[PDB]
Amino acid sequence: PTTVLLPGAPPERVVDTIGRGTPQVASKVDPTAAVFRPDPTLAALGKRVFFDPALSEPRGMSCASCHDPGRAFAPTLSPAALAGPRVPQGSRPGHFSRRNAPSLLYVRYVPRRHFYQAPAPFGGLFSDGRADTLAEQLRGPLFDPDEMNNASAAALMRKIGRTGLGAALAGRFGPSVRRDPERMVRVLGEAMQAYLQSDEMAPFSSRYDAYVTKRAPLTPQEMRGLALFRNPDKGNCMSCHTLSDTASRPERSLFTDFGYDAIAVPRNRALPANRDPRHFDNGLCDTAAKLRWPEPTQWCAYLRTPGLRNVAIKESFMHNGVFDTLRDAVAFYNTRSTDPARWYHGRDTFDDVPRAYRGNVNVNSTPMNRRPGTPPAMTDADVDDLVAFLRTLTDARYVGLMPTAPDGKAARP
Ligand code: HEC
Ligand code: HEC
Ligand SMILES: [Cl-]
Ligand SMILES: [Cl-]
Repeated sequence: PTTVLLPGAPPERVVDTIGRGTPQVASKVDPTAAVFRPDPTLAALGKRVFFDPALSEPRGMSCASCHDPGRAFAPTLSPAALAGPRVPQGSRPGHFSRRNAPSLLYVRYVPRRHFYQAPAPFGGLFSDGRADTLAEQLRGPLFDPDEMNNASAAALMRKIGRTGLGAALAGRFGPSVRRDPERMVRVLGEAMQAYLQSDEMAPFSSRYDAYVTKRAPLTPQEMRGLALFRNPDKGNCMSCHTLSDTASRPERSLFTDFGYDAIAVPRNRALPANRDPRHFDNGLCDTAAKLRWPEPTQWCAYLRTPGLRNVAIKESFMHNGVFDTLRDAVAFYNTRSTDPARWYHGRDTFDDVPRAYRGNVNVNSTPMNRRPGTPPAMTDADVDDLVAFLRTLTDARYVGLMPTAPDGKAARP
C-alpha cells in the first residue's frame, strides 16, 4: 500500500492508518522528490480566480485582498486591521479573520497530512492542518462570513455562472459547473491548485538562495545569525525550521519540516474571539478530533511550523498576529521561559493556553527550556544577528518592503 503526499512524488509505503484515513508512512517526505508538471492554461484559470473581486459578499474582495502579490502573497492589512486585531479584515467592516494569513509562496511544498515516527503529525493546510489539499482549502475563505462571506456553494455557483469566469470554467470543465454546487467548488479548487503549484509561486530568488547556489556571499553578521540558527545550544531554530544548504538545491531549505509544535505565543487581546476569556484557539486538536485521531486533546496548542521565507516583509507575526516586529518574534524565543511576565501581559505562565493544556506546551526545546533566574540562551546581539539572517530569506521582488532598520516594521502603504 502506498500514498502520494506531494504532487508527482514517488508513492510512499503506508504502514498504518490513523483515524479517518490519515496515512502513517515509513520515510520522511522529501520536497526535492515532488514533480510539478506545468499546466499553463489551468494555472492561468486559477490566477483568474485568485484575482476575481466578484467572489466575495459584498463584492470587492478577491484572494489577493489577503494575499498581496506585492508582498509575497501575504496580507497587506487594511487600516482597521492595523489599528485593531492585526490580522486580515474580511469583506465587511468589523469582520476579521480568526488567524493571521501566511505568504502563499512555497505553499506547493506543504504535503498532505501524514504521520511519521513516537509518531508525529505532518502536513495539511492551514495552521491546524484542517485541509488536506489546496483544492479543499479554498472552501474556507469562500464561505467564511468573517472572510469572503459567500452564503453557500449554491449561491456562489449561481453568481459565478452569470459571469465570464463561469463561462471559462464551463468551457474547461463542462456545463454542469453552473448546476452542481459541489462540482463548482471542486473545479475552482483544481484551477487554484494549478496556479499555486506553478513555478512562479516558488521563486527561490533570495540572497540566501544566491548564497546556496551562486556562492554570492552573505555578510559576516548574516553568517553569525545562520550559525546561531543552526546552533542547538543557542537559537536551535533549525530543529523545527529545517534547512540544508546542500546540492546547491534551494528547495532543501524551506525553513520548516511541516510538523507541529506548541510554543504558546502570547494572547492577542485585540482579536474579536478573545473578548470571551474562556475562548482559546487551540490549534491542531480541533482537526485531530474531526479526523478521529487517538486522544486528540494531546495536540491542543499545537500549530504547523511556518516556513520563514519572506518573513521580514510581514506586517504581523504568528498565527494570531500578536507581534508587529520581526525582532519581537525572535526575542520571544529567548526569554519566554526566563521572563514570562514580559511576554504574557504580566502573568508567570502562558496566557493563550487553557489551564487544561498548559502541559502540552514545549518547555524542553532550547531556548525555551530555561527557568526564571537562569540566563537566557542568547544575548541581544545574538537576537539581532538572527534577524539579520532572516532578512536574507526575502525574495528579490520584495526586499524594499523590509524595514531598513532591522528592528523596525515592514513597509506599509
Ligand atoms: C482574508 C480575509 C482572506 C482571504 C480573502 C483569503 N484568505 Fe487565504 N488565508 C487567510 C488566513 C487568515 C489563512 C490562515 C488561516 C489558518 O487557519 O491558518 C489563510 C490561509 C490560506 C492558505 C493555506 C496556506 C498554508 O496553510 O500554508 C491558502 C492556500 C490560502 N489561504 C489561499 C486562499 C485563496 C485561494 C483564497 C481566495 C479563494 C484566499 N486564500 C482568500 C485569509 C484569507
Ligand atoms: C519548534 C519547537 C520551533 C522552534 C525551536 C523554533 N520555532 Fe519558530 N515557530 C514554530 C512554530 C510552531 C511557529 C508558529 C507559532 C504560532 O503561534 O503561529 C513558529 C513561528 C515562527 C515565526 C513567525 C513566522 C510567521 O510567519 O508568522 C518566526 C519569525 C520564527 N518562528 C522564528 C524562529 C526562530 C528565529 C527560531 C530560533 C530562535 C525558532 N523560530 C525556533 C516552531 C519553532
Ligand atoms: Cl442549487
Ligand atoms: Cl494583545
